[PDB]
Amino acid sequence: SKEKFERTKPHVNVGTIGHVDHGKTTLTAAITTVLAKTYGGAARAFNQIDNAPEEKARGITINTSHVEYDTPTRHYAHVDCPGAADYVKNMITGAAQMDGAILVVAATDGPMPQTREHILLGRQVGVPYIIVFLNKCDMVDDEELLELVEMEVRELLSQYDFPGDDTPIVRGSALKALEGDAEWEAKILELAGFLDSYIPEPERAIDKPFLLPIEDVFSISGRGTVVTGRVERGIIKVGEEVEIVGIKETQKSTCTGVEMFRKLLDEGRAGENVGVLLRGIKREEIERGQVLAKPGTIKPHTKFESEVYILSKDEGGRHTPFFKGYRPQFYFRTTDVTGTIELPEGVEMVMPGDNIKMVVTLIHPIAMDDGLRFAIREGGRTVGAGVVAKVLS
Amino acid sequence: MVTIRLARHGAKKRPFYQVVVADSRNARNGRFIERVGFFNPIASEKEEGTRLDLDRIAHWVGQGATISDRVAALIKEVNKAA
Amino acid sequence: ARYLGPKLKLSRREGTDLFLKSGVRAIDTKCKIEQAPGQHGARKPRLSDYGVQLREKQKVRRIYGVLERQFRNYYKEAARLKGNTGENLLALLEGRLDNVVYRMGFGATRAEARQLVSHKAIMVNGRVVNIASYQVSPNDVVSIREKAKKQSRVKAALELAEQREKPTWLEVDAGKMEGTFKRKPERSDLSADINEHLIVELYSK
Amino acid sequence: NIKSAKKRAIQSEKARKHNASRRSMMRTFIKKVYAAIEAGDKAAAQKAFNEMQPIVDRQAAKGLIHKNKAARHKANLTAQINKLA
Amino acid sequence: VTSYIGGEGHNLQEHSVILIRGGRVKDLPGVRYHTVRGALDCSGVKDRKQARSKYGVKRP
RNA sequence: GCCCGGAUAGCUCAGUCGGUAGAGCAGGGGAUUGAAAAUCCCCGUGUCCUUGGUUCGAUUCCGAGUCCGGGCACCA
RNA sequence: AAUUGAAGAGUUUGAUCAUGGCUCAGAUUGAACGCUGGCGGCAGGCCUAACACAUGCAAGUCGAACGGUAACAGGAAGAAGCUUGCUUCUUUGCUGACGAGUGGCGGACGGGUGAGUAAUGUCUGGGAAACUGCCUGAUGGAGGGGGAUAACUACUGGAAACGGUAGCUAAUACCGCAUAACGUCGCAAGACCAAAGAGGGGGACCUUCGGGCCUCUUGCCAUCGGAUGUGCCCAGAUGGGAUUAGCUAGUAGGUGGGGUAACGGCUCACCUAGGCGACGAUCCCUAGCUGGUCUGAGAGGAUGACCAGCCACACUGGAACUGAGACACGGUCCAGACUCCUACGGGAGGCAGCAGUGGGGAAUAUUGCACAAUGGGCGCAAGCCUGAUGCAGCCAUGCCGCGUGUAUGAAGAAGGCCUUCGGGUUGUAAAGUACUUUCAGCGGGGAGGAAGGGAGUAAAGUUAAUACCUUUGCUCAUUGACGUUACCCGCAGAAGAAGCACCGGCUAACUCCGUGCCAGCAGCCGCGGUAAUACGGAGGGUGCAAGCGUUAAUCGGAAUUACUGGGCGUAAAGCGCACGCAGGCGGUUUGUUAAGUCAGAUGUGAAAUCCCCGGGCUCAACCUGGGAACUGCAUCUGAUACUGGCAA
Ligand SMILES: Nc1nc2c(ncn2[C@@H]2O[C@H](COP(=O)(O)OP(=O)(O)OP(=O)(O)O)[C@@H](O)[C@H]2O)c(=O)[nH]1
Ligand SMILES: [Mg+2]
Ligand SMILES: [Mg+2]
Ligand SMILES: [Mg+2]
Ligand SMILES: [Mg+2]
Ligand SMILES: [Mg+2]
Ligand SMILES: [Mg+2]
Ligand SMILES: [Mg+2]
Ligand SMILES: [Mg+2]
Ligand SMILES: [Mg+2]
Ligand SMILES: [Mg+2]
Ligand SMILES: [Mg+2]
Ligand SMILES: [Mg+2]
Ligand SMILES: [Mg+2]
Ligand SMILES: [Mg+2]
Ligand SMILES: [Mg+2]
Ligand SMILES: [Mg+2]
Ligand SMILES: [Mg+2]
Ligand SMILES: [Mg+2]
Ligand SMILES: [Mg+2]
Ligand SMILES: [Mg+2]
Ligand SMILES: [Mg+2]
Ligand SMILES: [Mg+2]
Ligand SMILES: [Mg+2]
Ligand SMILES: [Mg+2]
Ligand SMILES: [Mg+2]
Ligand SMILES: [Mg+2]
Ligand SMILES: [Mg+2]
Ligand SMILES: [Mg+2]
Ligand SMILES: [Mg+2]
Ligand SMILES: [Mg+2]
Ligand SMILES: [Mg+2]
Ligand SMILES: [Mg+2]
Ligand SMILES: [Mg+2]
Ligand SMILES: [Mg+2]
Ligand SMILES: [Mg+2]
Ligand SMILES: [Mg+2]
Ligand SMILES: [Mg+2]
Ligand SMILES: [Mg+2]
Ligand SMILES: [Mg+2]
Ligand SMILES: [Mg+2]
Ligand SMILES: [Mg+2]
Ligand SMILES: [Mg+2]
Ligand SMILES: [Mg+2]
Ligand SMILES: [Mg+2]
Ligand SMILES: [Mg+2]
Ligand SMILES: [Mg+2]
Ligand SMILES: [Mg+2]
Ligand SMILES: [Mg+2]
Ligand SMILES: [Mg+2]
Ligand SMILES: [Mg+2]
Ligand SMILES: [Mg+2]
Ligand SMILES: [Mg+2]
Ligand SMILES: [Mg+2]
Ligand SMILES: [Mg+2]
Ligand SMILES: [Mg+2]
Ligand SMILES: [Mg+2]
Ligand SMILES: [Mg+2]
Ligand SMILES: [Mg+2]
Ligand SMILES: [Mg+2]
Ligand SMILES: [Mg+2]
Ligand SMILES: [Mg+2]
Ligand SMILES: [Mg+2]
Ligand SMILES: [Mg+2]
Ligand SMILES: [Mg+2]
Ligand SMILES: [Mg+2]
Ligand SMILES: [Mg+2]
Ligand SMILES: [Mg+2]
Ligand SMILES: [Mg+2]
Ligand SMILES: [Mg+2]
Ligand SMILES: [Mg+2]
Ligand SMILES: [Mg+2]
Ligand SMILES: [Mg+2]
Ligand SMILES: [Mg+2]
Ligand SMILES: [Mg+2]
Ligand SMILES: [Mg+2]
Ligand SMILES: [Mg+2]
Ligand SMILES: [Mg+2]
Ligand SMILES: [Mg+2]
Ligand SMILES: [Mg+2]
Ligand SMILES: [Mg+2]
Ligand SMILES: [Mg+2]
Ligand SMILES: [Mg+2]
Ligand SMILES: [Mg+2]
Ligand SMILES: [Mg+2]
Ligand SMILES: [Mg+2]
Ligand SMILES: [Mg+2]
Ligand SMILES: [Mg+2]
Ligand SMILES: [Mg+2]
Ligand SMILES: [Mg+2]
Ligand SMILES: [Mg+2]
Ligand SMILES: [Mg+2]
Ligand SMILES: [Mg+2]
Repeated sequence: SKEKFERTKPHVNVGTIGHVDHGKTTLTAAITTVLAKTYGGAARAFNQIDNAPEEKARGITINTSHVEYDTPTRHYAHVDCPGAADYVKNMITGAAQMDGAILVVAATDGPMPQTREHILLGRQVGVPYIIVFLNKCDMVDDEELLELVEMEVRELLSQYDFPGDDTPIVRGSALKALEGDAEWEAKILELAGFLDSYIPEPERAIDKPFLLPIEDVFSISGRGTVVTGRVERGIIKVGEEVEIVGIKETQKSTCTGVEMFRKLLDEGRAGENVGVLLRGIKREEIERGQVLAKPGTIKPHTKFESEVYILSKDEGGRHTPFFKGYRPQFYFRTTDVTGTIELPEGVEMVMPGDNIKMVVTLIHPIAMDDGLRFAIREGGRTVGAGVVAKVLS
Repeated sequence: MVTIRLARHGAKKRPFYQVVVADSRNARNGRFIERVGFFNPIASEKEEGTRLDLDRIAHWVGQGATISDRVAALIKEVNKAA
Repeated sequence: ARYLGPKLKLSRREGTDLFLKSGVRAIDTKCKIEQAPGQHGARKPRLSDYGVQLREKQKVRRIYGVLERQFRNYYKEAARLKGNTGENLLALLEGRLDNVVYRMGFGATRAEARQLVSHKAIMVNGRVVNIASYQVSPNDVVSIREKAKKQSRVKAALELAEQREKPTWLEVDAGKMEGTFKRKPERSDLSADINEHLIVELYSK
Repeated sequence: NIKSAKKRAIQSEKARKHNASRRSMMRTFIKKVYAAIEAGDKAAAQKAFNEMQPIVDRQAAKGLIHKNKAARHKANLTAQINKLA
Repeated sequence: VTSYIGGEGHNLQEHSVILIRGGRVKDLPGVRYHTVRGALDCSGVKDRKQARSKYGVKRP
């Protein structure tokens, strides 16, 4: 916290996606070192990304570790999700902010079970565009075998609603480009070109009132409690009133300071990932899941009508009916919450692969409006997405 | 150093300066030997406004004591024969 | 600050006319006066020593429009002052501006006189005053400014002052809506009904 | 420290070297008189006394020694000389 | 200490962090405190229209 | 953010390694009493913490939560 | 013009009167909590961990201390490019200014916090053996040289903090020499002791053209002063415990030497074996003290947040140094603990200054703006410094003011609630017609806080002088953080603006349903067992109302620790009974006596706070002028009945 971040170049929220032990932290670490040397960004290393006793004794990503690197045209803000079966909740918070993704497949193994589950989760939340990166290559010195894997990735995307053949499948090692090989360094500089060319400049909302869903809370020793998250809409100013709304109850506060990757900001606008400092609030009372709205706009609710689209075996969901009393997990913006379903009159059962309305009573109150969407999950697998119809409370 | 100076008493936005003889080291509203009238800059053309005992100033200044920037003006204000 | 509720209900609880709902009309006889405080008005009170003291205080409050925190501070002032404590209480209550404006005739009811004072209509010694509790010292000249003077909630109300007793201690011009508060109010002049003795008891303990 | 008025530290150190040199000098000329005292005439003590008498007053006027200290140091030491010798 | 839990129906079970005020009951021998309702984890009693400063309940 | 443990009728507890839930104490109904106790005659009075799956069938097999318990970390 | 003040009730019983606890009504708080919230004014806002701290920020300042024009910006003698005044550029204290660092003076104040401390402290009243910087009264002097020594080079050590060697240089830093006296010492004669120049301007004379010389300003050392300080000493007062009874060896006192600014076991050396203690030493626990605050009719009881005086402390323990003054909050040196840094050699730092953090907790705020005023530091001044302060935000946390319409309004409408179904009641409440526009919303006028400083101009002082300098009028240009200020005017229009306790008795206020010793209430007595005024809900009522209750806390009521003001035959309470030391108390007459006693006198009883009368915020809180008050305390002079001494 020292340098004022000057607002040059359009901000793009990027993140990696992939299977476990399949290239991801190494991919980001290579992007950090390569873009530092040629284009003249900040250095950093692979050690600073993933850290602590829990992510070393095993050697896996559990929390969402972020990076900020720059190119001539645009400015990027990377996110490394955990990619594993047990940590799928905190993966969704990183994936929700992401506009243009970097999928990671491997030329040795190929497609894996969670590579399918990641892409299935992304569309229901909000991932318009996606790029593939074959992160091994050099392990198999053969032209025929490597190109057979390229064919399999186009099938995954085209089956599950995407361009498929139009998506640029770049190839190359991360470990060779990390240390400094001239042929492999330039092949990741080519991926930087595809991030600019393929993914467009995302359209932000700088008009409708201020909102900020919290992905993860912090406690800076000196200043107080800080809350990170993408500014989903509107603008923030250092001094304005900020009514916290969500789980538990509803608190009043003021914005002490906005920052972007340990650098100051006056006007933190919509689209970019910023960490807002609060006035006289503790680490205990503020929870991961709540939202920072402008006073008077949004109101907390725990009962709502919604036209939910349940999925069948073809898309990816259930294969059996269910009566009232069913309690799955609802993923609104960032965090999950349980809720009992109440079906309408003249509706005995809910078959899979059907379009119906339903009143859902949540256990906690969460803020919502008419137009918002979510993705239901239960039993380590998806159920179906929907859209909010009417507020009831 | 003993000095004849204003103490500043009164309410917020409505001050009332107790002109007073105290040591320089001592605080604004600290100890003093004794007072010597008062000053008020928010009286207007009415009965009362400012006071200054001219006999006590001749005692302290005759012995040895400084007169502050504002109290120097109040000795000019009362005049000798004007 | 004020009661702002059913006014004529408060006259039935005490029984006597508190001058609340007086106005342009002379006498009410349009509320079942005396024998209907609430639902159970057919009931008759036994009334203890605390009761008789409390009902007297409660009556003198609602006549002048004063609340207990403000009223208790009026009592403490009377205890300090010399002479009879009872006659000093009523002297201070009469010394309010909203009460003096009511006695002048510039206001048909006391709530009208209170709001007429509040809305920058009442002037006194050339100074505009908005406070009902303004303690009016003797030898004053209360008056209405030319904006509020000769409007249609004053000339109608001033005709009621002809029917009224008209106190000795003050004078009214009734030409250019001008007033003259002459001296302080004496006990023997006003009241002649409401008890001062019982209120002095209640607060002494 | 976090101040540019640390000049007083290096000034006081530069002072106390200068101060303690003259301080010690004074109290050896005093001890030189006490060497004559015990077994000596009004001559060995007096010559030593007339050497320290000018130096102790010059110290007293400087402000290192406080002139009352000098007033003792002559008086209380002359009482040794005048009585015994 | 032992604290009397007022109202009809309560949230407490084994643990749960609760605010305690003073006030003997004059009924149970030894219980010399009252558990405050509304404060922290002991929530308000359901459907109490009259007297709701005691028992920590809001307006309808 | 993640690792673990805990939850069986109103309270205190057996139960199981797939066959449709028990024990004691309590409580309810009837006769007596103004009402109880005892005395006499009859009753489990259950969302096996909640909810889905593997099964013809699950407290007991496997997921996902609930609040609570304790443990380990990150620091715009 | 300065005191006009004292209430009771419930509760032992079948009932009574006692005794006696328990409970309640009232004030108040740095309060919290729960339910609710519109504004303005003035106050307040870590009581617990004196637990731990990231970040910024709280003390600097002068060229009027002298070299150096070390940097930077102007001018001026001269130079080089060429659009010969447009540009390149070396010297120059002649001005503006201004250094890593040497001096002068400040940092010891101002701020913060109560860990310790039960007497070293604090309070009140006296006292002799002291010093006191700048401020300032007075009397003299203010002589002339010396060496260094940082800057500044050089060569070097280091990651850094931070050096080292060898040279050169100035002074109001430092040291001797003359010169001294009412200063110092001695019985005297004597001996001895000090300093610094800077700053503006200028006629004659004098110029080696360095200036001498005059002159004003400031500035400088010696002494008797003054004031404010500060140090020390004694007397009384200043919490609880005897289930703490004997403590004390530099302990108590002397003589001598040392030491202290000063007296003194302050400290060594003998000498002497005393000093303290039932009018409580020692030991133990708890505690900053006071003005005051709260309460009380008062005597007292509680307390010592905020405002102010004193002490004590500054990460823990210790020590001294520099200074007039510290054994030093934001100095030094050691050790310790505990965080940071590192090139692993070694070095940093101290929030019980302001903000903020975590933590503890029932619980307490912004990492704001300003030197415009008020003092504070240095300054000739210009200014610069300031989390002292003055504002602003936050928080119903207090105290107080105004709001939330106002008249008329019968079909006594509708709907709710009760019922003897006749009707009553919610209720002139509501709906309508007549009428406002505090405060909020918007746009304009707009004070008072600002006294001074800057330039110029005439006169008076000052001098050789119409010059500078010092003073006084007198013109111009100005100086505001608060600030869309206080206040005023208009604009539109019922527009934006009410809860929450209680309702058996004490204690103001009733019925109906639901439940049936269950669920629950409660401050005491107590309510609930199928007709509940006490439980839960409903309508009605009562009291408070931007507050209301609940909890805790202190006094009060409690004459329930009783001095004023209680008791002890049987209610709690006469030792089982004597003798008796200290202690308390003492028949009666005449003296004296000044201790009690009283009477007067003097100084003191800090200011605020309190009480009385005034003045000012539109009013009140709030502020403020005067007086009384500060019930006392010490001495001085009397009275001499009563108390006491020594008497007869
Ligand atoms: N040889 C080679 N090895 C690779 C390459 N990319 C990744 N790896 C290996 O995979 C390891 C990195 O695994 P990650 O993908 O970071 O594991 P992760 O973070 O759990 O992955 P996610 O679950 O996607 O978050 C490294 O230890 C590499 O040895 C590559 O291009 N070449
Ligand atoms: Mg990873
Ligand atoms: Mg692995
Ligand atoms: Mg002050
Ligand atoms: Mg001064
Ligand atoms: Mg009020
Ligand atoms: Mg310095
Ligand atoms: Mg030394
Ligand atoms: Mg020696
Ligand atoms: Mg030596
Ligand atoms: Mg020696
Ligand atoms: Mg010196
Ligand atoms: Mg029966
Ligand atoms: Mg019956
Ligand atoms: Mg039983
Ligand atoms: Mg039974
Ligand atoms: Mg009794
Ligand atoms: Mg009885
Ligand atoms: Mg620090
Ligand atoms: Mg500063
Ligand atoms: Mg600064
Ligand atoms: Mg400086
Ligand atoms: Mg400077
Ligand atoms: Mg000097
Ligand atoms: Mg101090
Ligand atoms: Mg302060
Ligand atoms: Mg503080
Ligand atoms: Mg304080
Ligand atoms: Mg003396
Ligand atoms: Mg000095
Ligand atoms: Mg010389
Ligand atoms: Mg010289
Ligand atoms: Mg020489
Ligand atoms: Mg030499
Ligand atoms: Mg030489
Ligand atoms: Mg040499
Ligand atoms: Mg030389
Ligand atoms: Mg000198
Ligand atoms: Mg002498
Ligand atoms: Mg002599
Ligand atoms: Mg002589
Ligand atoms: Mg002589
Ligand atoms: Mg000299
Ligand atoms: Mg000077
Ligand atoms: Mg001078
Ligand atoms: Mg001098
Ligand atoms: Mg003895
Ligand atoms: Mg009393
Ligand atoms: Mg405090
Ligand atoms: Mg002292
Ligand atoms: Mg120390
Ligand atoms: Mg010294
Ligand atoms: Mg000290
Ligand atoms: Mg500090
Ligand atoms: Mg210091
Ligand atoms: Mg030292
Ligand atoms: Mg602080
Ligand atoms: Mg905090
Ligand atoms: Mg300034
Ligand atoms: Mg000065
Ligand atoms: Mg000066
Ligand atoms: Mg200047
Ligand atoms: Mg500073
Ligand atoms: Mg500041
Ligand atoms: Mg001034
Ligand atoms: Mg009740
Ligand atoms: Mg009933
Ligand atoms: Mg009730
Ligand atoms: Mg008493
Ligand atoms: Mg008794
Ligand atoms: Mg008796
Ligand atoms: Mg007996
Ligand atoms: Mg007895
Ligand atoms: Mg006996
Ligand atoms: Mg006895
Ligand atoms: Mg006996
Ligand atoms: Mg006897
Ligand atoms: Mg005896
Ligand atoms: Mg006797
Ligand atoms: Mg006698
Ligand atoms: Mg006599
Ligand atoms: Mg007397
Ligand atoms: Mg005094
Ligand atoms: Mg006083
Ligand atoms: Mg008063
Ligand atoms: Mg006064
Ligand atoms: Mg006064
Ligand atoms: Mg006076
Ligand atoms: Mg006395
Ligand atoms: Mg006396
Ligand atoms: Mg005589
Ligand atoms: Mg006599
Ligand atoms: Mg006698």
